[PDB]
Amino acid sequence: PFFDVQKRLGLDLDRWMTIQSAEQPHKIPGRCHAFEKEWIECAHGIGGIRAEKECKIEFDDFVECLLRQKTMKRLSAIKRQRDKLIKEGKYTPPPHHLG
Amino acid sequence: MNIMLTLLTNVTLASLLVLIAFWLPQLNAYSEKTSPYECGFDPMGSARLPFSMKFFLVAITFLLFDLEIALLLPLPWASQTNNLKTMLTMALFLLILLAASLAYEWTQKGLEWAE
Amino acid sequence: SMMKWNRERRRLQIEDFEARIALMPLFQAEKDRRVLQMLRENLEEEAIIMKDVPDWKVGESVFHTTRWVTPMMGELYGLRTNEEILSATYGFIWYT
Amino acid sequence: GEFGVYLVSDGSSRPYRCKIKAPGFAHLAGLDKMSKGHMLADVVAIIGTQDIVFGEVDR
Amino acid sequence: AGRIASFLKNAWAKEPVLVASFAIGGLAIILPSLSPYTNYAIRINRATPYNYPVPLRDDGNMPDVPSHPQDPQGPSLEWLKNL
Amino acid sequence: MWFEILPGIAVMAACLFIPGMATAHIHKFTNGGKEKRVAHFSYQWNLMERDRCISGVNRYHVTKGLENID
Amino acid sequence: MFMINILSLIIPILLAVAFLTLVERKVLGYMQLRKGPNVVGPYGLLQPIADALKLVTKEPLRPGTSSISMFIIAPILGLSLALTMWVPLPMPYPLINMNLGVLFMLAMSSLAVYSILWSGWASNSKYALIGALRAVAQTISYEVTLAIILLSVLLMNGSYTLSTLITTQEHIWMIFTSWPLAMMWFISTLAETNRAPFDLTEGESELVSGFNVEYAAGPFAMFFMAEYANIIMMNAFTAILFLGASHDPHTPELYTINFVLKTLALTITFLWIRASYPRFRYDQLMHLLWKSFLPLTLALCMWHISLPIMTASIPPQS
Amino acid sequence: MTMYIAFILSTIFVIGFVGFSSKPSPIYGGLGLIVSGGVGCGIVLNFGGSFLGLMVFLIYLGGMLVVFGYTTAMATEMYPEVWVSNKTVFGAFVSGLMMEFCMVYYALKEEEVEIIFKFNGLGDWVIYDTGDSGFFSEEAMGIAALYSYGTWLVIVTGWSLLIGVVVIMEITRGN
Amino acid sequence: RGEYVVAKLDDLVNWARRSSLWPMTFGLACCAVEMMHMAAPRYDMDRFGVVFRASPRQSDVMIVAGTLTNKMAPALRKVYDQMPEPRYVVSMGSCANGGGYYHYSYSVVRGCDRIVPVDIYVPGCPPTAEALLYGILQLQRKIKREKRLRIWYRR
Amino acid sequence: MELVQVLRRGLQQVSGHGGLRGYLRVLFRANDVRVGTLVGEDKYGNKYYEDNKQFFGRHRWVIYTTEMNGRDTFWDVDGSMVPPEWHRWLHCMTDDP
Amino acid sequence: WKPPPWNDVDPPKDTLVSNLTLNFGPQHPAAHGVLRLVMELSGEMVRKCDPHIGLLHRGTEKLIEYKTYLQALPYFDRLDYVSMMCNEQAYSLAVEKLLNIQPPPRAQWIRVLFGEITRLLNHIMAVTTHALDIGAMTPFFWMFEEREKMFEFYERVSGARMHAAYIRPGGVHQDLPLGLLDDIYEFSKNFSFRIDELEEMLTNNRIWRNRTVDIGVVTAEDALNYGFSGVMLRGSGIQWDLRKTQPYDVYDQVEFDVPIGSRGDCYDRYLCRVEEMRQSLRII
Amino acid sequence: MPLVYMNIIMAFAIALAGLLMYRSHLMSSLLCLEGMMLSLFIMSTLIILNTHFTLANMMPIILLVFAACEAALGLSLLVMVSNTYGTDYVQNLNLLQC
Ligand SMILES: COC1=C(OC)C(=O)C(C/C=C(/C)CC/C=C(/C)CC/C=C(\C)CC/C=C(\C)CC/C=C(/C)CC/C=C(\C)CC/C=C(/C)CC/C=C(\C)CC/C=C(\C)CCC=C(C)C)=C(C)C1=O
Ligand code: SF4
Repeated sequence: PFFDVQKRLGLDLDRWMTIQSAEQPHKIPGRCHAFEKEWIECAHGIGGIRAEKECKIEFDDFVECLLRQKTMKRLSAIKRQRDKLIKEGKYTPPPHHLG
Repeated sequence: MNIMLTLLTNVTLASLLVLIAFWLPQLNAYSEKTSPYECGFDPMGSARLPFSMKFFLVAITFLLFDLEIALLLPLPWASQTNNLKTMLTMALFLLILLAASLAYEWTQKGLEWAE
Repeated sequence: SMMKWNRERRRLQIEDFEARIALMPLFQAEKDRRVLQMLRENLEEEAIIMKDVPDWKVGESVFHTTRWVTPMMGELYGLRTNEEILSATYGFIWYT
Repeated sequence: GEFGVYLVSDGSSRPYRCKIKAPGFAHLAGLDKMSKGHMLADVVAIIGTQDIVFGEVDR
Repeated sequence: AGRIASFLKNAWAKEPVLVASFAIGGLAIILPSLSPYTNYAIRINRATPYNYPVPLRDDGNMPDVPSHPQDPQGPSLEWLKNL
Repeated sequence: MWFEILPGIAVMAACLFIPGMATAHIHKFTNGGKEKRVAHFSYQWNLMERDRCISGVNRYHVTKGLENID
Repeated sequence: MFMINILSLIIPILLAVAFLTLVERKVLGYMQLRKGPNVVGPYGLLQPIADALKLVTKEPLRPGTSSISMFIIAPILGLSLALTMWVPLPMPYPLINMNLGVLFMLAMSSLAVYSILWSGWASNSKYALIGALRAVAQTISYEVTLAIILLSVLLMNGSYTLSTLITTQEHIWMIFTSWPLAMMWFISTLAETNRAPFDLTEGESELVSGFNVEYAAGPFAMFFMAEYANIIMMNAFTAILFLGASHDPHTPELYTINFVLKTLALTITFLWIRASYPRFRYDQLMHLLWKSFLPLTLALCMWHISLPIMTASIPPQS
Repeated sequence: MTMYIAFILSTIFVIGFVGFSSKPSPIYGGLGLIVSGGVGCGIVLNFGGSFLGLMVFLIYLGGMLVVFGYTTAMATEMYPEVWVSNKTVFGAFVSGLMMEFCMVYYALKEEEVEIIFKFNGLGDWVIYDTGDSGFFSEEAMGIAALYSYGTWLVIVTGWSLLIGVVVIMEITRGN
Repeated sequence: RGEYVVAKLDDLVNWARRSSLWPMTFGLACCAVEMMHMAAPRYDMDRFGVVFRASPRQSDVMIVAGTLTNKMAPALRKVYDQMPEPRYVVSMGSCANGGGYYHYSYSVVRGCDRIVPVDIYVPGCPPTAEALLYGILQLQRKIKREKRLRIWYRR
Repeated sequence: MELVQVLRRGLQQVSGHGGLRGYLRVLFRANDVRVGTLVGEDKYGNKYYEDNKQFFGRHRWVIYTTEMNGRDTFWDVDGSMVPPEWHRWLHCMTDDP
Repeated sequence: WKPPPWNDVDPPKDTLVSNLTLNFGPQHPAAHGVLRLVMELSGEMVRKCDPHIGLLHRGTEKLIEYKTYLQALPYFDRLDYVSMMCNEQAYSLAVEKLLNIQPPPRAQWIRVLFGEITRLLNHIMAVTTHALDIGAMTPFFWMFEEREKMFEFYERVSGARMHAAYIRPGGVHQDLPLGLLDDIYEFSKNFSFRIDELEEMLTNNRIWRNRTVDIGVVTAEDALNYGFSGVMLRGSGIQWDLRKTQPYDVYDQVEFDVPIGSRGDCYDRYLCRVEEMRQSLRII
Repeated sequence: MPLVYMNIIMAFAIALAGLLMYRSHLMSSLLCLEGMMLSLFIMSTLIILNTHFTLANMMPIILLVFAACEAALGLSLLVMVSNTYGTDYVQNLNLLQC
């Protein structure tokens, strides 16, 4: 905040929602509670400048958890491979993938 | 699956109804038959000129009213909380405020028609 | 009359939920095996897919962290029958 | 209302002039004076209470 | 006193609707506090389990929590069964 | 004689009766005699899939009792 | 067979909508020292079919000044909503069981006004615009409480699912617990359908026919079903909402017979009210509701939220 | 096919979004918005946000309803516009429908894309997660927390509507 | 034979029309008030299938009942032109059958037919609420006896 | 027992009109199933019924002939098929058939 | 360019008023067929109403010039076609006055008697169609069955339902048929049990009250100056009635009350007409 | 990023193009003003359902409640644009050019 009163008078107005790893109704965890738990206690009171370099290899692991960016890239590459030999007809899926 | 199947079936049946309605009955159009109806005589000529209705003020307030009916809709699930003391206070706030907004809307003319 | 009946319905809901939680450990005990089995079949088959690839290490964790994550459903039902994935994702949401 | 006739007779077997005071004739002239600020639905109501039939007014 | 009672009577005559709304609306705010079941209502909501009562590891010195979901020790809700 | 009103609502009474009759019987017929399952929550939907998988015939409304297990 | 169910929920309703017209003519007539239609077949039972063929073979008038595309969408939009808003109704077992049934009830009920809206605009006339805008004025006052009464009554049901309404009403009728709300809901359901004291939008004596002035043959015939299928469905909504009958788990016949009879009794009262009272004025209608109805809704909704907590009688969510 | 049904529902959201953003006659734009709003309900309904879909549906019908009343009240012309009549809106119309056509083709054809962000077209079904909700709906239970966790949000929101009626009367007072 | 199916479809169409014709709300003078008595519970026109719908866009038979004058004759023909097809006009009462009492005046058109193609003529001054009750039913017989498709199948 | 009285009264209606076939004829063609007394039958075949205990106006009525002067007068009938001599009695112009 | 107004108020724009012009007729069901009301209204409230009449101008007063006095009688019969006997009563009295001839005592009594059931007819028409135009259709039909009965008395004495042409100068055409008066007594017994039935339907109904109370209110002097008569005077408080002030025929020898209103609005006249019903029953 | 997030984001893009690129109707502009709320509402609802952000599930309606407030006061600006200028087209309001 610019003029921090939430800390001063000691009453929470918006901190409860600011993150997805905070306490949720009936303990419904977020999708990436494990990552946001680790990321938050990684760069806490260490410094915003002293955060983007050291709490990095843990941060993108979280940013991947939200968006599955390179994970979906993996599926696209695999599915792209399927199209390029199924038409060529070298391989057939095992019955596990049919029934 | 079922929901859009139900939706598709209904629009289809309606389309056929208007289709046989608008095609079958052996039309005969002669211009004055298609002329606008004006209670027996000719129209003065407009019907797209701005029809200045007098409930404009009550119109927008209805929009504000609906914006807060959406707010007070989660009450059936809100009652199943562990903090009814807080939930009851905040719930009664909305209705008190909604009445208060109407009360100002009422007392300072407002609801009354414009003449 | 409503106030008595509603409390009775509450009594049933705990009774309903108690049967749910008692049965829950078995349901969790089945789910992990199915997802592990599903992940395996994709990865065992992934060796055949990624044999002729110039550079694709089989079974690489997309995340740097070695802790297991909740597996992403997209790769769970990735190459399964198109009907199966369709029911898997939009099943409940379409069920009626 | 006060239906009245003004009969002028020349003395022959037929009338010479017959003016017909229609109670609705004077009434209907007052439609504008009544319906001042009232809405159209009121005008429908004002017509009904006036009890006008147009045979008498159009003569 | 007389003015206040007359104003109520003048209201009740001129308008019966808002006074009825104001009255029953006014009550809806007050008796929730005076009700002796409101503390029971939160207990009922707390009793209903939506998530699993996840077990916890034993290390001794824990008499309160039971070792079996039939043992006498633990939170019991026979109050709600009769209620 | 007000009886003549009744024939009008009489066929109407049957007319509204058909839908509720149809849905109940169609649900009873398709879902193996048993009343159609309700899935208002993921737990019910998760439960329904388990029944379908263990049914073998890929049909939720095929319940196998203790004779299935040993 | 789900498709067979869909027609079994559409065609039987459609004949029910058809015979409401004959029933209303006879009910209105017999409340008038008249006899009602009794020559078209026996007891006038063939009258709806007689009007059915005439309208669909009637010359469907296309007005030149009308915008044609919007002209045809309105009858389609009116009828399509009327049928599809029957599908979540819990006739013993609802055809479409959804956790948010009443919200879907309001959504297409709110979507319904765009029929009279677009048709009123597309007709391109004075009486067309007068009817359409007073239709706004009639319906603008209308959703604000319709949601509140729905919220207040359902707040002790447990959720927005229509199926669980029967479980709540298993012991006593909902009207015993919220009769002040039921009268107010009933007036609004009498009002949302533009019926009896609130029929300004049509206004035969004052708007000739309102929005329906330039609507003939099937385009008219479609407008009649949307109005009348909404009458039956709204009364059926009220019947489940307030007079939920007993439901045997093994014989859905019992609920179906009881539920249908409740809808018939309520729909007759719609004709009962239609015969008796005069017609309001659209300013008084708005003044009646936002000056007298709406204030009572807020306090009554205030009462119906405080009541479950104070009595420890909150309903189960699941 | 219904497998990319969300791909479809997303599109007609924007064709309707384009149609009314081409600035046709005000009520015609009202139709152009509601079709997008109606299909827009479908996309979020597909993802699980049943309550969110119904509320964006419900109040925007109410929102668009009051818009129509004002359009014909003091915002309509004696010669109304159509999407075809005026060439300016016609040019705006045709530009919108080829803008999506050329792009969704490009996104679907390459499935990698670069514009603004990187997009794997693949399938929106993919990112759904293997999760169980138990006997409670997250989309509805989280909103129910507004009255137990968001007291500040309730106060600020509720207050704002109150001036919302104040301003709606303050500026309309007409001296 | 195609004649049989044409005749069967012939009977189906007209029976719908003759049992559902809607007289407009078009009253003029003395001849209109007693026509209300036809709609009154005594004779109950509605029992015979008719309904008194306004809005000539949704009406079949036009009950020209009363003195047809000069100042309104444009209004009537505009109204008649607005009525969809089929449309019938029953000239009701002696005033609309040629001028009635005021046949020789200066602002009355002598006969409703000079403006509109006038169907079956019911006389009376006024015709009794029953006298044209037959007039309406006699038109129902005229609707019964039409050929339409029979001509079309033989055109 | 008034319920079963009106029930059996309706049963005497169906039996009175020559059985079920006659009942269906008068219902489909005459639109009314009340029985009366044959006060006379004209040369053209129109039966004349009459019932003093009746609301004034329904106390006298005619069942029209099935044949009159060649034209088929099954379901299509009119009011002019009343011969004059019976027109007086039918229209309450006299109480003498 | 131009500097902004130094008081910071721009010159008021020229009027852009676009009030609707609507012709309520001559086909509207409430227009009663021949009423061409061109009214200037903004939105849904009227500002000025120009009542174009003439859609029913039969040259009655012109044609009477060419007919003998006896032949001119049916003109008045057709004039106000809901108060037939009262219409001929006006014309007959004028001709008798000019002829200096009085009708026989029996004639004057049935002229008053039939002139009063004529008041029953018109007031039935006025109140019922009022409710019909307002939107209450049911009260329309219930009386119209009863006023159908009164048309029977019309025809039993004259020959035609509406246009009796019965009240002639010098007395009525011919005596009443035997048993006519008894039939009058039977109906008059039943009628008061229906007039209150109408009052039960509307008089205390809140919807009818709001649609009719304090609406279309006309004061005393303006109503008197406007040439008003009948209910327009008695409704606003002016205690005037020709049957009492200047009694024609034998109206003096009949006791009756004249209902006078106080508010003068639409509602007060509705009671004035309904009360005129019952007062007419005393005259009968 | 999937195509659903894509096509929604692109939707707000031409909503801007509709918004600021103007025309001869202020109503149609404010139509696009509440229109671009659709994209942001639908966009926002997609993430927090996807991320199982239970708390942030109230942020859409809170966003959407404030949404029509702009429209609410926007319509009231229109009416006295009409009250004083009769019409709505955005060229007659230029007296403040000076
Ligand atoms: C000025 O002058 C005047 C007159 O005189 C000239 C008069 O006399 C009178 C007196 C007459 C009166 C009757 C008094 C009332 C009249 C007025 C004008 C006063 C004003 C009226 C009102 C305020 C009330 C108006 C009420 C109305 C119109 C009633 C409406 C309701 C009804 C039930 C009646 C109409 C019913 C209809 C049309 C029948 C049903 C409709 C259909 C379309 C038929 C069914 C069709 C289908 C099912 C579709 C086909 C599908 C099928 C068959 C399904 C299978 C096939 C598939 C493919 C699916 C007055 C007042 C007057 O002022
Ligand atoms: S025909 Fe006779 S009753 Fe009919 S309007 Fe003319 S004068 Fe009057």
